[PDB]
Amino acid sequence: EVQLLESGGGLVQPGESLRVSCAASGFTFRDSALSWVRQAPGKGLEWVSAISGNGGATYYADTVKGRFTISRDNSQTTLYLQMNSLRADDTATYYCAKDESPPIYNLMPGYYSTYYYMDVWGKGTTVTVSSASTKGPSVFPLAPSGTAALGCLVKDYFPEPVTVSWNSGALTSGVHTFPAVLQSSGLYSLSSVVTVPSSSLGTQTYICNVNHKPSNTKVDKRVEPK
Amino acid sequence: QVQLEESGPGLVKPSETLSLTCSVSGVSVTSDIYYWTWIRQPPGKGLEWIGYIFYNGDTNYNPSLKSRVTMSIDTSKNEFSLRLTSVTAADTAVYFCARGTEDLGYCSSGSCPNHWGQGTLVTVSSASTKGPSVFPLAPSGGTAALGCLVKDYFPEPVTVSWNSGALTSGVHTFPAVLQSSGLYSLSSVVTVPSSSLGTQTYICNVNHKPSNTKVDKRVEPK
Amino acid sequence: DIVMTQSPSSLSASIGDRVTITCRPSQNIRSFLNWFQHKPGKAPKLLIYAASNLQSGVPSRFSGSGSGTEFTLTIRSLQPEDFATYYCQQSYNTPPTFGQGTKVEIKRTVAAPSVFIFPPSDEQLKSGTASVVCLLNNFYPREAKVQWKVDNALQSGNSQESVTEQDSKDSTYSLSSTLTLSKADYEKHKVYACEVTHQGLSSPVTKSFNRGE
Amino acid sequence: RIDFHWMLLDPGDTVTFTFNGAFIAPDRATFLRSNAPSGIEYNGKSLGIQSDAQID
Repeated sequence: EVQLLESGGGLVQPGESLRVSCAASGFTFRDSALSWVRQAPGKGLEWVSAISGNGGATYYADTVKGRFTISRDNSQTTLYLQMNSLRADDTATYYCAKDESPPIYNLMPGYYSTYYYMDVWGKGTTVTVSSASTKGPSVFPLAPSGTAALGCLVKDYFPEPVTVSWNSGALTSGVHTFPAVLQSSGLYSLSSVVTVPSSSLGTQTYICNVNHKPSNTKVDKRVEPK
Repeated sequence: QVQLEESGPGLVKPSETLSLTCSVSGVSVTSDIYYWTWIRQPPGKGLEWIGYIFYNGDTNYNPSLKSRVTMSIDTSKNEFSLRLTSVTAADTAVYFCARGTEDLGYCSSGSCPNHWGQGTLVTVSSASTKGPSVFPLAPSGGTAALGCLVKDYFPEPVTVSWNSGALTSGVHTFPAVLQSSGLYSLSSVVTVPSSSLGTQTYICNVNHKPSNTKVDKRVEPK
Repeated sequence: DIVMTQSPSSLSASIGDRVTITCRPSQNIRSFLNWFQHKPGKAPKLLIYAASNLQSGVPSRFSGSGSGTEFTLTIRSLQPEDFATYYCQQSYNTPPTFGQGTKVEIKRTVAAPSVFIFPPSDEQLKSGTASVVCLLNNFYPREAKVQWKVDNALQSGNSQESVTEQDSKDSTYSLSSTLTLSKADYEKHKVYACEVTHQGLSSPVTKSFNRGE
Repeated sequence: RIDFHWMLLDPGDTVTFTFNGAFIAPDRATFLRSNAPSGIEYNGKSLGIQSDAQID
C-alpha cells in the first residue's frame, strides 16, 4: 500500500492563495521524490512541480514559475503546495503523484534524480478559481410527450458537481446524466434523462433527485407527461 | 472471362474446421499467371484479406490467420479451396473467393484480386440447423401487394423467387431479423395489378440450403 | 499491417453531384492503391487500379487520383446506380489491406410510402403464433415510424422492423414491420392496425383489417 | 567409413545418381522452413547458438 491522500482545495477568488496537502502514507519512506500534477476537466494532464529530499526542488513549471511553491514536512509525512496569485486557468484537479527513477540514477538516496516517472497516483483534490459565488440549481422537467424519454434539466448552479438520481436510485436502467456545460453567466447546466416504456406513463411516477452539496441544496422534481 | 461460385457448409461449430470451395468456370486453375484468393468480411466489419495461392505452389496468408489457414487448388475439378482450423465467432463472415493476374509492374505479387465471387456466409455457432416455415401474405386504387413470410430458420440465408425466377420486377426481399428466440425471419413481397388477382398465378419459392428445404406457397384472397 | 484510413465513413449526395472519397495509408505506398465498389448482393468490383486506371465497364464519371499518402476517388455526377460501399486497397506489401469503406447514399425528392397490411395466414395459426405484417413500399427519406394498434391499444415490444438498402434505380427504401402474437392473444382482440408516420405523409396513414372478415 | 556429400538443388532441377556400388542413398529430401510459402510449415529465420547452459 503506497496510497496518498490529497486534502484541501475548494473555491477561491482569483488572486488569492491556497495550499493543498498530500498525506504520504505507506511504502514511501519519504526519502524519494514527490510531484504535483493538475488537470482541468476538459483538458489533459500537466506536470506542475516536484520535491526532493530537503530543499533540492525548486522544480516548478513555467506556468507557475513565480506563483506556486512546494513544501515538504517529513516529520509529519505530508507534502504541500502553496498556490499563490491564483488565476482563472488554475482551476484543475490537482493530483499528488509518487515519483520513481531507474536504480542506476539517484546516487545519494535523498537528493533528486533528474529522471522520474510517476507510478502511484492519488485521489486528487479539485480546486476551482472564479469570482463565482456558490449557487444552487433550478430543476425543470423534460416532459415525455413503445419507448418514451423524459428527464430533468438542472440549471444555473455553481460550482460543480451535482448528483442526479431517479426514483431515489430505484431507476437505473436507461438513465443518462450528461456532463454539465458552463454558460456565459459562469453557471453550469446539465441534463439527466431516462428512457422508459411508453405504457408506464400513467401508472408509474418518475422523480429526479438532485443534490448540490456545495450549496446544501436538495430538490426532488416529479416529471409528468403534459 | 471467368466465373467464380463459392460453396461450403454455412454453419460450423466452434473449435471445428471451416472448409470452403470455389468452383471456377471460364479459365483453368492450372494457368501460370493467375492466383486465387480468399477475402472475408464479418457482419458490419471491414474486409479482411486471407491469402493467395498460385498453381506453382507459392502461397501467402495473412499473419493474423497464417497459423490456422491453408489453401489448395484442385486441378481435376477446376476448383480451389480454403481450410481454416479451430474457428470461433470471430470467423463468422462472408467469405469471397477471387482471381487475380500476376502484374509486378503495378501490383505486389498476388495482391490485386480483380474478379470476385459474390461471397458465402459462414456462421460459427453451436446451435442446430432449422428450416423455415413459409406463410403467405394475401392481398387485401389499382395496385395490390402480396408476398410470403419465411419464419424461424437458422442460420442465414434463405433465397426467395416468385414463380421460379419468372416474376422479378417489383420484388423486395427484406433483410432477416433475429428474433428473441435466436431464429431468423424475413418477408419477400411483390407488387402486381389488382386486376390480376382473380386470374393469374403467384408462387413464392423459399429455399434454405443448410436445412435442405424447398417450400412453395401459392397466394390468394383470404 | 499498413492501415488504410478512408474518409468520410458515409456520405449522402444528390443525383448529378460531384462526390469525393479520400484514402490515407499509414505509410507511403506510391501508386500501389486500388478502389473497389460493392453494391448490395453483388460481387465487389475493382473500379480503379494503380490509383488512376479505370477498369472495363466502369463509366468515365469515376476517376482516381493521388499517390504517396493521399488518394482520391471522385464520382463526378452521381447516379442512382452508384449507391454502394467503396473501399480503397493497398497492394504495396503483404498482406493487402482495405479501408474501412465509404457508404454512398443518394439524396432524392421525398417519396411517401405505400402501405399494406397482411393478416396472419390460417396455416400459421395452427402453429400457435400469429404474425401480422405491415409493408411500407418505396419511400424516401429512411425514417418512417410504424406504430401497431390492436383495438386501439398501442403495442410495444412485440414487433420487429426490417429495411431494404436503397434501391439502385429509384433510390427509395422499403420497410416491413412484423407484429407477433400468440394465437391465443390474437383471437382475444379484433382490430389490427398499422400506423405510419413519415415526412412524405402530411398526417399519419393507417391501414387496418378486421380479424375474421 | 561413410562420407556424406550434400548439395542444394534449385527448383525444377534434377539430381542424377549413377553408381555401381559403395553408395549410400538419400530416402528423403530436406527443405528449410524459412523458404516455405507461409503455408504453415513456415517458421522463419532461426539463430543457432552453442551453449553449455540449461534452458529457461
